[PDB]
Amino acid sequence: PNCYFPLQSYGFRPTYGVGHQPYRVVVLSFELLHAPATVCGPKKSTNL
Amino acid sequence: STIEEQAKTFLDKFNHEAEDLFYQSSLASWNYNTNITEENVQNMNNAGDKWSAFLKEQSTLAQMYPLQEIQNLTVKLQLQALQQNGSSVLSEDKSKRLNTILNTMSTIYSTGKVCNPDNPQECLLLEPGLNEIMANSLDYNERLWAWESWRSEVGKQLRPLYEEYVVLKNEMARANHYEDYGDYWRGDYEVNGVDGYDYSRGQLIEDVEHTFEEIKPLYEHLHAYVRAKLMNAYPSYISPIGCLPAHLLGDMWGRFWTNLYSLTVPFGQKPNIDVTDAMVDQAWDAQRIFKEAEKFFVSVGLPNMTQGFWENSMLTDPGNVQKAVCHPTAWDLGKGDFRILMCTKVTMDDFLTAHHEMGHIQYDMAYAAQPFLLRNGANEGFHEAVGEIMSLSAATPKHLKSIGLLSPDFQEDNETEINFLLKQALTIVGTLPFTYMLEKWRWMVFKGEIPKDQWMKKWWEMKREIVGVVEPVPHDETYCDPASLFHVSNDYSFIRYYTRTLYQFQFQEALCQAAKHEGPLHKCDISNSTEAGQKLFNMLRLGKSEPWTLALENVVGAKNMNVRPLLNYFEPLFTWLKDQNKNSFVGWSTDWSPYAD
Ligand SMILES: *[C@@H]1O[C@H](CO)[C@@H](O)[C@H](O)[C@H]1NC(C)=O
Ligand SMILES: *[C@@H]1O[C@H](CO)[C@@H](O)[C@H](O)[C@H]1NC(C)=O
Ligand SMILES: *[C@@H]1O[C@H](CO)[C@@H](O)[C@H](O)[C@H]1NC(C)=O
Ligand SMILES: *[C@@H]1O[C@H](CO)[C@@H](O)[C@H](O)[C@H]1NC(C)=O
Ligand SMILES: [Cl-]
Ligand SMILES: [Zn+2]
Repeated sequence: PNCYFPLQSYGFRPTYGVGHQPYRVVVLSFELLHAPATVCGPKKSTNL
Repeated sequence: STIEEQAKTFLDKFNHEAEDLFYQSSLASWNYNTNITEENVQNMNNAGDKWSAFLKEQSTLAQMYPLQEIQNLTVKLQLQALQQNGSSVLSEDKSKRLNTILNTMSTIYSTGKVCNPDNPQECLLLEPGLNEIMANSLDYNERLWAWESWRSEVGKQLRPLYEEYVVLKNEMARANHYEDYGDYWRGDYEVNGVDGYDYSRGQLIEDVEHTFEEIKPLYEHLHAYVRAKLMNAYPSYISPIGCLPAHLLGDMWGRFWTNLYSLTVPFGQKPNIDVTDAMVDQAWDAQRIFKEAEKFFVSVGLPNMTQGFWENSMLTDPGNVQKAVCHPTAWDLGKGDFRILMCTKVTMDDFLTAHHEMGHIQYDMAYAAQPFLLRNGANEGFHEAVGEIMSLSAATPKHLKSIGLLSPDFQEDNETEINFLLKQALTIVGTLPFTYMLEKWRWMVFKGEIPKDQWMKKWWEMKREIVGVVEPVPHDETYCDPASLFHVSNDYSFIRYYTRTLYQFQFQEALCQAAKHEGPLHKCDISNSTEAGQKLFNMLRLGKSEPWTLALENVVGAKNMNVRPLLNYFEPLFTWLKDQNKNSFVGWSTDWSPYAD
């Protein structure tokens, strides 16, 4: 009676409010630490 | 360790489960009411007993928490509202007897039929004919026949059923520590444990008696004027000092005097405000009406409606292929879903009704953040009052002129405003004595102050005393004429309308004072006033987690009902009516009756 299953459901339907709308979220995390950097953006130049 | 935290956890789980269950039930209701089929009815039954079983299970689970050991007021009110067990504490046999009585008498009211004495196979139901028979026809004999036939057909059947119902309700009240069922219904306005805001059960009776005493001069002046007009209309039926007949009041029971405006118009040559011509000329539709209401509501600062409401709600009659019941009703399905259902026509009355319905929506969305147990008004009387105040504000000719529905060349004068005040009084002033009378009679039969064998005699005696209505045909105790009304015949309270009449005009006075408007109150408008909007929201937000007196003070600064706004509103009509009534008798004589010659 005081012990419950700690999982709920996200009832989603296409007739819901914007505040309750199922937004899609992805978080991007970086690290500014002294280590060999393998990933960063490109750049290009002009002509010879 | 403590009990209040256990109750808090139980309420936390209850809110989460009940949200989904009530959403399912209300969505089923919305789909049934919009599309009338049989499988929709079946889904309604399934959801209905599912929700009722959840309610009874949760009550039988949470009854074991004693209310004496909780200090937080919100959870206290939650557990008090949940712990009311209703008919369950009574024996199961009597509970089934009570529900069978309710079903039988509801069916009697809904399917009651009366046949004319000349054609046995030609019979008329109350809804789609009896009302019209006496709300459109001016013949005395037809109205008398309809009234007598309806009462003789319903009251004779419903008398013993109502006696058993009242007895069962008295046992029900004594079961849960109330003296009478009238006390159970008065329990709506009770609050305890809040200093400076408490209210007792007899305080409501005392206050309503005082308010009626303060208001009765207006009713008696209007009664004298209407009696004089009916004298000019029907010269050989009523004494100029006697009471008005029951079947000459406009509707089934004399509840409203709206019908008699045509017969009692002071100046029938002045034009009446009707924007239906402007409705059809500008090719307005339902969507434009609701956009107009939306902009009127956004003008004071309230938010516009959600997209789901404009996407999924049915804003028009669904053709002829599918049938729907479209009485004006605002639905709170929960989970941030709001809906409206009403067959919209291009009329001014539908404009005001749409404004009322979206005022209902606004009130309902105001407390959407409150818990499941507390998502309701401070009491029952705030919803419809807030709905009606918006229609009252929109009915002002100034707003219609601003929104371009009336030409600016329209000349407002004393005569048109007097006619407007008189029709408003006929709609409003007429119903207050009848609601007070009916609810007081219900109180006094529930408390047992009246033996069975003189219910009707005392009913009619006090009616001819206060409400000034005398029966044209003498009746015995075999009748149950109170059960001829929808409210009496289906277990609803009726002081709600009097409380709403007080609340709506008190709110109008407060908001008009906040709106910095000069002149008569009927011309007052609240648009373009964000101060009025924020003042409205300051009471809109709470819901009922706090005492209704505090919510009332939040908008008006007063802790109790008062009658000053109504008399201040009708003072021009007061002086006009007292000027007219100088040559007519004021008051009514209880002895005279149409059947006594
Ligand atoms: C009402 O229900 C019937 C039965 O399924 C359906 O055919 C009809 O389209 C419905 N009406 C609507 C959705 O307006
Ligand atoms: C009552 O309970 C609510 C819900 O947890 C909480 O927010 C509020 O602070 C409590 N009030 C008191 C006075 O403990
Ligand atoms: C809703 O109201 C806001 C604020 O007044 C306004 O900016 C917005 O355009 C409105 N949306 C609609 C659809 O009317
Ligand atoms: C409300 O303000 C708007 C914006 O200036 C104006 O167009 C409208 O006429 C005003 N209405 C009233 C009733 O003051
Ligand atoms: Cl009646
Ligand atoms: Zn309403």
